[PDB]
Amino acid sequence: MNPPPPETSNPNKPKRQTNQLQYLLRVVLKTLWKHQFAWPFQQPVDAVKLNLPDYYKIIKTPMDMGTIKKRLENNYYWNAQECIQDFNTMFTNCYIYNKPGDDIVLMAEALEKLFLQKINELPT
Ligand SMILES: CCOc1cc(C2CCN(C)CC2)ccc1Nc1ncc2c(n1)N(Cc1ccccc1)[C@H](CC)C(=O)N2C
Repeated sequence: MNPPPPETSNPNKPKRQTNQLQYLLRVVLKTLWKHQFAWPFQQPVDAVKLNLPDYYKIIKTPMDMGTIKKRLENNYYWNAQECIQDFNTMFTNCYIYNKPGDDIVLMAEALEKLFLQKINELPT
């Protein structure tokens, strides 16, 4: 079975607007979402649909950009680092489940490089 998706909304968590969190949604998530390599990463891995019975045996910390978009837009994150960590988890999950030089790995690497170019310009 798939697990439930990660938590994305908690009314009890405190909420703040920051330049960094706005940039992570309006620039970083927007840019990666619209990339031609984004489609595998726009939603949780559906291991039932894809017939990957080992995916959630290997990947115990699932993450994806659909979840990251929800966390940003629901003010789930207090620290920009929480969001950056989730992007890193998503890329590393792909590197863990797959093998060096696989097509999906190259796609994740290209998205990670663009992520890093955008995080480079994270405002003060
Ligand atoms: C066979 C159909 O595959 C997909 C279709 C859609 C569509 C994309 C367009 N949207 C509008 C609707 C969902 C989204 C995602 C997938 N596939 C998919 N998602 C995530 C990953 C992924 N594949 N693969 C590639 C793979 C698939 C099958 C067997 C071996 C490796 C790997 C393993 C799950 C991966 O790491 N990711 C994140």
